[PDB]
Amino acid sequence: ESADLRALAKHLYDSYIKSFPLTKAKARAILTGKTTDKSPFVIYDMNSLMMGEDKIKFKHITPKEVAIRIFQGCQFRSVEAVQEITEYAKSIPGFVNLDLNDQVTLLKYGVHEIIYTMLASLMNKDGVLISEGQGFMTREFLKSLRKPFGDFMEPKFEFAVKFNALELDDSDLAIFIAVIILSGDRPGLLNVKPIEDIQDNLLQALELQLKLNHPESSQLFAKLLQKMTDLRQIVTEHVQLLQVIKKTETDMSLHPLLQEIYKDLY
Amino acid sequence: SLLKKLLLAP
Ligand SMILES: Cc1ccc(Oc2ccc3nc(COc4cccc(C(=O)O)c4)n(C)c3c2)c(C)n1
Repeated sequence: ESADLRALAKHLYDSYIKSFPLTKAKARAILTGKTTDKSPFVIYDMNSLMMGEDKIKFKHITPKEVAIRIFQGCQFRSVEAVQEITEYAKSIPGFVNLDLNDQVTLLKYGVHEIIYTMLASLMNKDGVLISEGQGFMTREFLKSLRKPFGDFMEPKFEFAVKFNALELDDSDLAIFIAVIILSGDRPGLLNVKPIEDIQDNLLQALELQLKLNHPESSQLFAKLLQKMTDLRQIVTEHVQLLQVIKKTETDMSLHPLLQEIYKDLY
Repeated sequence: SLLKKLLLAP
């Protein structure tokens, strides 16, 4: 029933709002200045990065050169994101009933693809929102960081620019994310069929969502399926830069949650 | 695993 597919779409959106503090809607309102809220502090060089030490708050408490501090910062944000996404995954009907090791597998291989999907919502061509909109770091400043770190985020800005041109909203994104998490082809899944059945229904929900929400863009569904494939490539490039960094540099500390996810991740 | 613990916590 199409009605049930709209009800599912709405359930996912409502769960998505619950799970993720900064939505695309709110992020766009910030990036365009439509909001009543105080403007993000702009980090555009080393000096402004230093000044931002006070203004910007991080949820984690932390009583190294700049490039490293920024990289570690992205680490900790990623750790936050994994927990938010885990909470969202658990709201997808059927997910918590799957074999628990399969849940772990879906998350392990899914989370980075979701991170970069959602990161796009915080990006425009000029930079990215950080710490729930409290700060804005320019694409140029990140690009200006010494190698390998100057190339760390550029692949993602390039993805976001093209992805954002599709003009998805939070309602589209909730279903798009759900489909990705419920990928039956992740390495090492034990019980594939129940995941495939769940994803098949989510895909129907996505197709109907896009037909209704983007009436004039027939091609959007086929393009989003390609973006899913693309996202895997973005994650591959990221993992390989991660190995380069993990060697090109004298060792920094990697968060154990990320260490666990990285293992066997390509 | 850490991911398993996150999945199990209400
Ligand atoms: C005062 C101050 C301000 C910022 C800052 O560094 C930071 C901290 C958190 C940040 N979050 C992002 C979002 O981008 C991300 C997020 C997650 C993963 C990736 C990814 O590419 O994997 C990129 N950027 C870019 C940050 C940079 C420090 C250390 N001090």
